[PDB]
Order: sequence, then structure tokens, then C-alpha cells
Amino acid sequence: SSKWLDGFRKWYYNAAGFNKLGLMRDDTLHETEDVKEAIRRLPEDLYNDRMFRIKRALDLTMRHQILPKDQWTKYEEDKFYLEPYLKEVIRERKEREEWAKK
Amino acid sequence: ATFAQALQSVPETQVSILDNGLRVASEQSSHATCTVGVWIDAGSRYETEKNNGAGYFLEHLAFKGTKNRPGNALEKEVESIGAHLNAYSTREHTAYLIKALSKDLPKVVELLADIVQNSSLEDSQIEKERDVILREMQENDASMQNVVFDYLHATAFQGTPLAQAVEGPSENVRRLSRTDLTDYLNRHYKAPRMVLAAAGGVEHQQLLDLAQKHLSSVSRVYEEDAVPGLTPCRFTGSEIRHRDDALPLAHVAIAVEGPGWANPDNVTLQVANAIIGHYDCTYGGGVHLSSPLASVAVANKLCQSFQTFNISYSDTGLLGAHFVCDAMSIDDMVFFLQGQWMRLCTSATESEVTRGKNILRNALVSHLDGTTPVCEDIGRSLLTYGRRIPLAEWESRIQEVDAQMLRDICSKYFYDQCPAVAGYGPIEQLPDYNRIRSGMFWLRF
Amino acid sequence: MLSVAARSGPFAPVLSATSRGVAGALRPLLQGAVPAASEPPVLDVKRPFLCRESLSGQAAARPLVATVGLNVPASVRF
Amino acid sequence: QPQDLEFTKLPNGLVIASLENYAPLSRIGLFVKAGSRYEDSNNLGTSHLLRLASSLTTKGASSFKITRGIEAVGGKLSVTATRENMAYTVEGIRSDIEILMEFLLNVTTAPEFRRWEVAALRSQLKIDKAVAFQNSQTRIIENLHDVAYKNALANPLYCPDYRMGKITSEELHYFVQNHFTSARMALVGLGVSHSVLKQVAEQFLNMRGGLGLAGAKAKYRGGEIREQNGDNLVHAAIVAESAAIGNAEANAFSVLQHLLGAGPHIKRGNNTTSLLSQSVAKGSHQPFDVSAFNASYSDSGLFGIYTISQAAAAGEVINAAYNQVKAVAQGNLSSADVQAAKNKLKAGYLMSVETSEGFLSEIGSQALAAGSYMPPSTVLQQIDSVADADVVKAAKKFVSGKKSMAASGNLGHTPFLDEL
Repeated sequence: SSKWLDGFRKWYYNAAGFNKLGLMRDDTLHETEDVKEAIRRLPEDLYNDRMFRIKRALDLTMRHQILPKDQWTKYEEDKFYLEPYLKEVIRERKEREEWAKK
Repeated sequence: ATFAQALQSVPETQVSILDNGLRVASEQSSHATCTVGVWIDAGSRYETEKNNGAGYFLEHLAFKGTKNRPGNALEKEVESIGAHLNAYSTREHTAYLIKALSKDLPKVVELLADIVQNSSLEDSQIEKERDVILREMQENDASMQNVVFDYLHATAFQGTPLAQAVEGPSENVRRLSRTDLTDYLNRHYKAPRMVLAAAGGVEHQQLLDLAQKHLSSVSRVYEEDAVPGLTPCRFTGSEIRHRDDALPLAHVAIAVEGPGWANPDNVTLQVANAIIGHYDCTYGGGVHLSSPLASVAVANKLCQSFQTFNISYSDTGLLGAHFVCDAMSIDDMVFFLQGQWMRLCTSATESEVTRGKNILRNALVSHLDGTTPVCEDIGRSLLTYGRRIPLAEWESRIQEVDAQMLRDICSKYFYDQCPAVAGYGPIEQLPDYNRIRSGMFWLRF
Repeated sequence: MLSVAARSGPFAPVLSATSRGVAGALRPLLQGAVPAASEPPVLDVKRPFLCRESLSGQAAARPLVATVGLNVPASVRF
Repeated sequence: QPQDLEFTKLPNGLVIASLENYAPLSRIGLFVKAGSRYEDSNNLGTSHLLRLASSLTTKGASSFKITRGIEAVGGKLSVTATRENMAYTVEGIRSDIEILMEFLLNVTTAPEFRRWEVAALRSQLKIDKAVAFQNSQTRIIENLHDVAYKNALANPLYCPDYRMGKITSEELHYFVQNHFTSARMALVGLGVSHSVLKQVAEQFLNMRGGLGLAGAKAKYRGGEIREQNGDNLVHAAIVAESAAIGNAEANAFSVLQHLLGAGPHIKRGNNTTSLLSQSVAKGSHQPFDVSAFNASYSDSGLFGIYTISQAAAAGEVINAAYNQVKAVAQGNLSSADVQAAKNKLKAGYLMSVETSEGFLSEIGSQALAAGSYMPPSTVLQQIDSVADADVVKAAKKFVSGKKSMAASGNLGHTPFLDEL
């Protein structure tokens, strides 16, 4: 966990390949009701940054190109911008479901 | 303190009967102000479509002067003590009530002595109240909710004395004379049909002494010795639809026949209404209201508002819902509303039954706060049930309702019945009666 | 010195209004365009007052007090 | 058997008053001096949005949990607001009302005010203002208070049409942190004991300073506003400055209100013992309604004449009412009329304190204003001490003051302030 799991996480981040399209991790998440609500709750700056990064990725995958290596999203600089919003939406959905159980 | 013994700590209404058969009932509390009223079994259901507006016309004239106090002097007798004098007439019950202080308790009984006994009907007052009531109904037909409820009574009880409005048609208002009002007062303002109710800072013995000394001369004897029977009314499943596209949004009411007062399953029906409840556009909860009709109506923005009613009369009544909405959603609201009724006939679970029981308990206790609602309940209960039901008895009757008898009662009254529909406004998308009649049952049951 | 609009130097087109029934060859500068604005909410028809008996009590006597609620309708009492 | 209301002033300034009704149902309110009085021009309409947004998520309870848990036990949550103060109320059964207070205190003490929910109910602000402005008396009193004062009382109850879409959650957080402080609150309980209320006040309420922000003293302005909107009836309110709450002349102004007529004591009556109605009834022959308007606040009051009249008859109705008040101010009144006015006033007070809502509202108002609850018998006793000379002084105070006028309708024959 100390030595190579972080190293294997870095190698897997390089190998998965959304960093060379300029995407962050949370841009790659497939939408559900939860993800759409979490995106709807985002502020305007992060929403506009996300949508520009997504359409830049679609432009790059149109031409079958990738970003230059200095413009690849770094593993440490990758911010998890969405997942507190997603965790709050998941928590309130679980609260609604457990109320509907009883 | 448990709710049951806290409900038992409420003081009991004391009821007693004079030699005229007039009932006198009082409830004592610690308030400095009292509410005293007279309740008479004289509504529009006791009329024979030539005196169709006699009760409304009489309740207009009743504060205009007696044979002892000529006109405005009566007003002074109310206004020099700060008392508030009020009257209303339903289709069955007519009330003259007044809120005053306790120190003025004898003299105010004097007013209810001669309002219902010695009303003086001057002819100038007759034509003045005639054109006042004409412009009053010309004002009242603008209110689409009153129009829809009168249309619902017209189409639900066709050819019966219960279809006609309390105010009556405009042609009788220009045709009621002095002798007809005298005949109505002689036939319907009799002794065993009158309940003198008092609530608040009153004592039953002092109220009885005043009631004897004033109202011991109320008639009890008949004019033509022909008892006006209160016949059963035939409920008719039908529709009425007044299409007016210039109106901004439509009011639609759908009802079915309900049991009345004497049937205890009415209480069960109340819990069913407490599951569906009401919704308005100016609420606060939003999508998180417990009522699924309200939640879907705010999620799809279907309706401006809806409410559920359980109106009762002698061995009959109406039971249903009324919604105001824009035109483009009308049928969808109907569909969703009908679906809720079908759930209450088929898939009633104990959680919403407990919620509806709690809502009915809180609404029933909180409605009986105030001397005027307590006096209203006393007078209406002694006219309808012949006795005052204590709130502990209501609590015991509520507590016996579970989900099984709820869906049994709802399958009795709602499932596969013929409703009465009343629409007003842009009601083109209001479905045809065969679609509502098909929505009264499920093919999955 | 007549022509009341030209009496005011900069306040000539503010005191006057110049519609054009048939627009000519030269276009005016700053054509202008309304934004697509919103719409007011719809409300039911209210209660008219056509008699003295209905108008009684409608005159205000106390300060305005508003009340909202979670499941009770919003009200204002005077 | 309704034994005695108990009262308690904590050292942080918080008030707790409770009465042991042993009722079937309990009513618990929290009264905060956080009305529309405490907004400058930067944050107009914040109190309206906070009043509507009481049912949002809190740091300790979510809005789904608050709404479903209030509706699960059948209780009621209401917010009642005026210019001066706000009031939060829960109603329930005694066995459940304890956890109901938990919900209430979250709504008062730890609101998260998430941005998306505020953005959701700004449309509810627009709808609520439309519904409340469907009555013309609302916009008359709103314009009247706007014209009658310069600052801190000209701010409206209802949010202006430009501030909708411009209120953020930071302004609501600022309003809560600056006006929901400890020494501006009274916690009132009916159907409870003192120990539970002291416990929940010790739990949730004892963290803020207490003094908060004061306000801007409500300087009087004067003037008139005329809003031509084309209705069948013309509404016109003419007021002048009057004594505040707690002054010795507020009782005389209330007596003058009920002497000139403040409501119909008989349904479909003719208002025989109302002086303004008597003068306009002997004058005109059309539908009308004239009454006396009183509105006393913490440091100011307004007293005046409200008239609803026909479009082509508004001048004679307004002049008849104003000349009636001018004839009152010269001393042309009887002692029996003042006695009937006192009877009307004390009857209205006693029938205002009868229900639990009115009773708890009066307890909270007394606790926020004076900090010492007085029995109703003391209120009737200080009503009884009003002489007719103080009523004549109040009428002369109305006559010899700078009037503020608010009018709406067809203003073809509606007069002006200098023409009166």
C-alpha cells in the first residue's frame, strides 16, 4: 500500500488514458440521475471548465489525436471536484430509499 | 401526559331539554369571552322550489329589526358592547351566532330571544334586500369555486330538493313576498328543531334560566299539522361542463356518494382524505410532501391547487376532490387523482394510515380551538347526531382504523362507482364521462 | 424659438417620441430589440365588490402581517 | 386551572416563557427581531426569501427529513412575519412535540443555505408576491409604508422585482448571523413545562453575541403615491405620524381608531356607531367602505383614514371622512361614544387572545417589546384609564401633521394632499 500501490495507481492512471485527452477523473463518469443532479449542483466556473474539457476531448477524439505530453493531466494535480456533490446526492437518495422502505 | 387522558381533561358539554323541546347545550372554559348561537334545521333542502331563496332572504333580514327594537337600535345593542353578530345558512343548518363578553351574557340572550321569534319584515327592507341579494349573486357567480360546488350539487342530486342553491334562482328573488317569508318562519323556526349552544365563560344553569325566561314561548305547534318530511335524495352519476375559454384556468370537481353523518365509516373516509390531503401553489415543502398526488403535482407542475372534501347531509353526501389547474394538464391531473383513489382501494399500507390518522387527530383537536368553533361543533352535533360527541370518543373511533378496513371502506365507496363531475373554464381536455368511469376501476385488480 | 423638443438640447428625443409608420430608405441608428423576457404567473379570477354589504370590512385597519407554511396556504391579514 | 405563565430571562438575553396548559396539543414558537426593518438597500427582499426558505436543509436535518417528519406526526410548521419581527411556530401532539422542537431549532440555528435550493425557490418568491398582491390592500399598505418613511421602515415585506434572482445565500447567512442572535429571541411554549424548554434553549440557542445590528431609526418622510391601474374601486389611505408601542398615547390612538370605526360588528350591517361610515352614508349613495387605520411599531406609528370608494365619487368620500375627523378633533364627541369605543377595543383584544395562535403571538410580542409579560386584566385596566381629552389630543395630532397618501384606481377625481 505504501510502496507500489501508489506507483501502480500512477501507472494505471497513465495506462487508462483519459489524461492524454485533458480530462479529469470525474469528467469520465457516466451520467445517472445522481451524476446529473451532482452536475446540476456544480457552480458555474467548474461547470464551464468541465464542459470545455469534455468538448476538447471530443475534438481530440474526432481527429484521433492526443494532447502533447506536457498538457496531459497530472496524477497529483488531478482534482476530484465532483465527488463531494455526488456523495451528498447519493446520501440523500439513500435517505429517501430507507424512508420508503419503512 | 398521554393523549387519551389529556383529551379526557376537556370539560364536557352539558345538554338539557326545555318543555318546548328546544335543546340548550353549553361548554364551560376559562375564557373571558363567550359565543352563544342558535342553530335551526332550516336550509334549502326544506324548500319546495317556490320559496327556494327564503332562508337566504330571511337571514339577510334577520338583523334589520324586530317588533320591539325598530331597526338600527338593535345594531346599537350589538355595537355598544363590542359583540360580533354573525349568521350563515347551509343547505340544512341555519345559525345565528354572536361573540360577546361574559358580563354581557344575559342581555345578549335577549337578542337571540327576538331574532328567531319576533322578526319584523318592513316592505322597504324587502325590496332593498331584494336588489342587494340580486347584486350579491351577480358578485358571487364570479367565484369559480362556489360555481363549481353549486354545479356539483345540481348535477349530483338532480330533481331533488338538495340540488338547489341556498340563495336560489334569480326569478324567486324577484318573487318572494312578505307572506311567503311569514309561512317559512312559521313552518321552520319551530321549537324542537332549535339548539341554543354556548361556549366559553358560561354556566349551564344561568344559561338555562335565561333560555327558559326568554325562549319559553317558541311555538312547538304546527300550522297545517302536516310534518315536513326530510326525504332521501337520489344521487345521480352524471357530468356538467360549462365551457368558457375566456377564463384563465379551470376548476374541476369530481365526487361520489358518501354515507352522511350517522355512519361511523365516515371517520375512516376522513383518514383516506388525510392520505391525499391538499396542495396549493404557495406551500413550503415542495417535492418532499408526503402526499404522492401533491408530490407529482409539484414535480410536473400539473395543478394550481387541489383539495379533498367529504360533505355530509342527512343519510347522504358527497366525497371527492376539487382541483384548479390550467387547461393543458387537466386530464393528467384526473389520471393521477384517480390513481391515488385506486391505491387507497388496493394497496393501503400501515405507514400512510398512521400518517393520515395523525393528521386527522391534529386537525380535529386544532379545529376545536376557540369558542366559536366549539359552539359551532356543539350546535351542528346536536342538530345532526342529537348529541355532542366528546373528543375522547373521536380518538377511540380514530384509533380503531387500520389499513385493512381502510381499503375495505374505500373499495366500498370509490371502486367501480359512477361519479358526478363538474367543470368550469377551459375544460376541453377534461375527459369524457366514459374515461372517468373507466378510471374508477383497475384491470389489474 | 418654437419646437419645444429642440428647446432642450440633449433632451430632444426624450421629451418626444418618433414612430415610423412607413420606414424609409435610411435606417435609423440603434435599431434596438427587446429581449425575450419572462411571463407573469396566472391567477384565478378574484372577488368583485358590487354592493355595500360585501365591501364592509375590506378597508384596512391594522398593519400588514404575512404568513407562510409548509402545508397550510400562504395568507396575508390586515 | 390554567395556573400561571412562567417567565425567564437568561443572562445571554434569551427569553423563555411557557405555560402549562395540560392541553391535548402543544404550540411552540420562537420570536426573532429579524423583520424587514433590518435591511438596508443592499439586501432588499432577504427576509422574504428567508421566510420562504425556512423549510430547506439544515446542518442537522435535511429538507426531505424536515418535511416528511413534520408531516409524519401531523404537526404544522408556520412562519409569520411583519415589518418588525418574525415568528416560527410548530404545532403538534404533546408526545411528539419534543422532537418537533428539534426541527424548529435547526431552522433557526444551523441553516446550511445551499445555493441550488435558494436558486430553486426564487421562483416561489415571485409566485408568493403575486398571490399576496392579488389583494389591493396589500399594495396600498406597501406603498403607504414606502412613502411614509425614509429608511428602515420603507423596506417592503415582499421582495422587489429586481432583487428576485439577485439574492444569494451569503446575504441570508449574513442576515442570520447578524439578526438571529441570542438577545433578540423569545421562546414561547404552550402545553409544555419549563424544564424541557430550558433544556432545548441550553442545547441549541446559546451561541451568538446578542446585541446584533440596531437599524436606522425610521425617519418620517411624507408625500403621496398615486398608482393608476384601472379597477372599479379606488383605494386611498391618508396617514400621519402617531405614538409608538409602549407610549402612553398608543391606547388613546387605538380608542380613536375604534371610535371612528375599525370593522363591522354585524354581518351585512350598516355601521351605525361608526362615525366615518355615518358621515359617508349620509353623504353618498354608492358602495363604499371607510375605516380608521392604526399601525404602531417599536419607535413610530401611523394613524389615518382608509377609504374604498367609487371612481367618480372618491373626492366626496375622502373629504367627508377627513371632515369627520376634523370635527372630532375640535371636541364634538360624546362620552358614551368613547365608552363604546373602549368596549370595542377591549372586546377585540380579549377575542384576539382567545385562540392558541393569538395567545402565543401576544406572549411573544410582549416578550420582544417590553421583556415583561403582563396579564390581560392589566391591559384592560390601562385601557380604562384613557380619557376623552387624550383622544381629542390624538385627533389633533392626526390633523396637524404631515400626511402621507397612497392611492390606487381611477384617479380622475381623487384629490391631492394640498387639496385636503
